[PDB]
Amino acid sequence: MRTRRTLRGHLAKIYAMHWGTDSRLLVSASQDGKLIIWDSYTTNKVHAIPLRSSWVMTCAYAPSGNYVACGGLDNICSIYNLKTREGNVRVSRELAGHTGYLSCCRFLDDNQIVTSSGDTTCALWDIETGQQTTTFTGHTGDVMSLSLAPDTRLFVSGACDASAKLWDVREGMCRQTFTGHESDINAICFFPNGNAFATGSDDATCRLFDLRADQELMTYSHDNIICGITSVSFSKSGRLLLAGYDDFNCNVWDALKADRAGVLAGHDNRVSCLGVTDDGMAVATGSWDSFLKIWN
Amino acid sequence: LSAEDKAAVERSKMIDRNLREDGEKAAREVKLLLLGAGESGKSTIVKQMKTGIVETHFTFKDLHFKMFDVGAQRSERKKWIHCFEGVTAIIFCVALSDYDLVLMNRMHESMKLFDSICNNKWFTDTSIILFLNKKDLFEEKILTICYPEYAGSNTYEEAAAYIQCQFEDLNKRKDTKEIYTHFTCSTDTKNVQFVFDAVTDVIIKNNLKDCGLF
Amino acid sequence: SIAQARKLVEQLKMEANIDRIKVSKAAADLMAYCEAHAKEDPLLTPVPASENPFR
Amino acid sequence: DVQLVESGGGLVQPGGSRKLSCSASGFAFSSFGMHWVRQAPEKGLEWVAYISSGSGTIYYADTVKGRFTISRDDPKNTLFLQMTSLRSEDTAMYYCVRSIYYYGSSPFDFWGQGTTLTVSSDIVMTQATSSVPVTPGESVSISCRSSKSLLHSNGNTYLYWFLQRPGQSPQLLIYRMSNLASGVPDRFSGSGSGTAFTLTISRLEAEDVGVYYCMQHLEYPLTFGAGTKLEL
Amino acid sequence: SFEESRIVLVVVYSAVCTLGVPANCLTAWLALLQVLQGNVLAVYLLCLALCELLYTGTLPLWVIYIRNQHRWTLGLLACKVTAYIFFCNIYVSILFLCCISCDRFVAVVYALESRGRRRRRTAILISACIFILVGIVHYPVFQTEDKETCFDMLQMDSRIAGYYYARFTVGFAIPLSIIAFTNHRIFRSIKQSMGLSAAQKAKVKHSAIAVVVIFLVCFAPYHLVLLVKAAAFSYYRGDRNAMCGLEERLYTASVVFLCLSTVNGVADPIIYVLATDHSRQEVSRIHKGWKEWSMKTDVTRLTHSRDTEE
Ligand SMILES: CCCCC/C=C\C=C\[C@@H](O)CCCCCCCC(=O)O
Repeated sequence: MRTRRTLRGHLAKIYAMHWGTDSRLLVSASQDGKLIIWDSYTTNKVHAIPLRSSWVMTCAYAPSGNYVACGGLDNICSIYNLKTREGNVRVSRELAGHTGYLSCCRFLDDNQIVTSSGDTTCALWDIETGQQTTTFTGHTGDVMSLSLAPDTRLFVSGACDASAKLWDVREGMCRQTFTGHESDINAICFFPNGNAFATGSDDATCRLFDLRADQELMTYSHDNIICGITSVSFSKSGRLLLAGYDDFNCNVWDALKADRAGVLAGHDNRVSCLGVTDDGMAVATGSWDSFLKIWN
Repeated sequence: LSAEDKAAVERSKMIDRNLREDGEKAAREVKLLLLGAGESGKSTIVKQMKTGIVETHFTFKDLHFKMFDVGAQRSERKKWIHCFEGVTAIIFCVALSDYDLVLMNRMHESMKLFDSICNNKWFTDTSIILFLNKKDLFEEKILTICYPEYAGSNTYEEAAAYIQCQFEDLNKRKDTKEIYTHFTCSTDTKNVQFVFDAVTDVIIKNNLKDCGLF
Repeated sequence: SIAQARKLVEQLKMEANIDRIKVSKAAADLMAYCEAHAKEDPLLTPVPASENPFR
Repeated sequence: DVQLVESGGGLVQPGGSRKLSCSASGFAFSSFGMHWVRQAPEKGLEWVAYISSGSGTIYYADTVKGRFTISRDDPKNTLFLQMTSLRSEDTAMYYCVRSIYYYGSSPFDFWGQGTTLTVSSDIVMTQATSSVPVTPGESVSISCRSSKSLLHSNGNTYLYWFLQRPGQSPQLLIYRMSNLASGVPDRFSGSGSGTAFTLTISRLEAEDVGVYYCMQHLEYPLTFGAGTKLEL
Repeated sequence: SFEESRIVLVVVYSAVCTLGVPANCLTAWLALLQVLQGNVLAVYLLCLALCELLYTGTLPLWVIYIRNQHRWTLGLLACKVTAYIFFCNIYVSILFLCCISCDRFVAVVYALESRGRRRRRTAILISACIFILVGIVHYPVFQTEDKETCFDMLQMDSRIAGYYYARFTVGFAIPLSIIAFTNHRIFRSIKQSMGLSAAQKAKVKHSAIAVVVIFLVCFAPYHLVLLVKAAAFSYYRGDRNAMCGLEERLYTASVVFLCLSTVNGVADPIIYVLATDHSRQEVSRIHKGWKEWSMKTDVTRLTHSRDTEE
């Protein structure tokens, strides 16, 4: 429940993070204009990415690890090849098919990339053609975050509709309509089982859902917690729910009961991103105080 | 603990030196936030200093100016307005001859936008600059269509004083914030002179806080 | 704004085929998934120092 | 892709000095670390010199200290190495080598053409036999026998194995005992314990001929293996 | 007469030290509290705190060891080290005030140049040069030892007083000129600037003139009783050994000036928290945190107690 290492970030601010497949390396995204691939054990940065567009709000690390995706409000998604013959980092192709701000990019597969944008719709992209194969419409609000299943077949996205809409990747078809939120879904996360998911939003209430149930199992709310929720993540075995908050501290609620199991108050600033490794040894927390911190 | 670890240390030192140099190079440039509304004279203002947001860079004397034009965003403003928390100045453009155009007149809704952007929490202390546009047409055509509450003469000076006064009355939670207003003639040579003196005054007053003086 | 509703309501009617579960069985999935990976969970059952590489 | 062309590898008076340099193009040599490897006219690759990306750390061998010098040039994008006090053992077929260093990087991946230079403790590794007669289609194995264990405290051993095609630049087959290199068929696979090591050549055909080498990467004085010929 | 006035003065020295020590001890910690999100003035006031209270605290230590009537139980090595600390602390404090005022000038007037030069590494550069200059001044002071009375002396020759006049000129007058120059240029650059309000203009005028006035009224009359030596000893009219009343009046003047200079020395970290406006808010939240970790409010304890008694 204490800090084990402190990356201290790179230069200014930190918005989003994504744990790699190796479970040793992470990607850090920030408004400064530099994307940094980090090492957890050695506390040494292993890659630096300049950005043509300074404004970036999302980052994705591929499950293979060959590619990393960064994008922002410029309407252009940039996918960079980490492993090149030159050894540099070069954007594979520009992805400019949205009229809004690219809120969250996620890597279904090397070929198939899912992007959520301010155009109030999502679209599957192919790297070879740079063309949308399936465009998921229906979200009235601008889709702010999507969570992908482990199977990479069914995924859910969330917007400023106070609702979540499931999507099938193959046919571009809305699969479920989840409702129960009172405010904009700031972030969404998928259960590692693939059968459920829980969300948090600005109404300071975390909410658990199941894809087939389409129903609220139980809400996680505290009277002292008026602070809105910016990040949600899960343990590998359940019985845990790590959650960022607007109160400048992170909190850990039990998945089944939501007691005040863990109080997490290291970061001085708003916890922008909260990520857990795929095997689950450590939790990484990032914020706009320029600091990245990994605890256990 | 071998040659691989020593080499990783050297590379990690290398990228940090490069990062520090790039940050020091970037810190000099002055960031400006343009908030042009429709036919507010965006083409005019970009000509006078000479699918997402449009970035421009103009150099005045010894000072660099990077200004980001948020144009045709077509999205909820709150979700990305805080990305410009660190900006030094917010430039506003408002047409003056839009007092005869109803979509809710454009002046009233522009006032509401100014009230919202002034009264927010992030912009507690950010200096606000506002420009004007189409004032010669406004003086030529002119009152009762948009502001019957004036009950004053259609004289351009008197009417323009009334309009600018009411717009500067939108200083909500702006005790620390300043409203530099300007009678933009739309043909004045360097209206960036107002911007340079305004940003210079802001830099001076913030330098006092940097020393702890004020 | 009259047209926007049209493709919306078919989007409702294409969700007539909602899959169904029971919320108690839905939470039964949640609890039964726990003990499968609880032997490798280092948050409720933290790994001791020899098996822990984060020291 | 990449280009490494060495410059002016010729005759040198005994004990004298001569500037050698691998002209470089097509890669981020600013961000890449560089090595040099000697090849005696018949047998024996051994490491010579190291220059890092930031030109901060300079590592030499037992006979290499002082009498050699290394240098670089980032705007013109090339690599220099000056050698003084050249004798018979100092004559070798030096190969300009690039090697980037981080987690999962593949050092010693690309090589040049060579320096035709003719004039006029330490970890010990030896492969068992230097000659193995083979048949095009049956699986063989060759073993490099170290003298100390290569298993570091962090639980990951450091061990890189090399193939040399007859007359040209060598390649990297497998790095740190478990990871095949790019552009290499899967038929080659290293194996062994933390102290004893052996190859797994499977279904060899008429491009695997050449000499095979081993290397440690647990101490800064890197020393390759003796080399093993795989004749048909 | 001299012995009783000296002993009550050094009792008041002990009292001033007891009243002043925790303020400078906490001052160092607050300077470390700002050094992370710190400007040039933060680490400069950090070095000022690290140059403060060492002699100001240890002066009463050797007072209460032996109440000074020129008794030296030590080997006098600590008294020479003592003088080396006292004089150097005075000189670094005054020229540090001069250099913070110069940095204020270069920030206010040459605002474009300053931001690049305001790295904290550039802040800890000139300080060592100031100290090593004082050290070269003090090297002859170490050499000119006659194995005689060092507390006070007066003579026709005034070789030591001639060196002290040189130290006065090289250490006091030119610093005063620098201080006056930068503050009056601050005055003019403020009054020609119209964007800043008149009330804020008056407030910075009051703060800067207050700092200049306290520096003047404390250190300068001491400098007057140093500069009187040149004329008075040169004509022999201000030097008669048999007519001891002149030595008496100069000694009483010197001990009173030393008392008020030590008062100003104590007041320098007090001035560091008084005149600026930000310090009011920072001291307010420091008081709030002190009350929070002290648990002196006990309001929740009071609620629990009134619940338990019923
Ligand atoms: C004139 C009547 C006799 C009583 C003595 C009066 C004043 C003595 C005043 C002292 O500052 C002078 C002592 C010399 C100290 C040398 C300082 C060295 C330095 O810190 O740079």
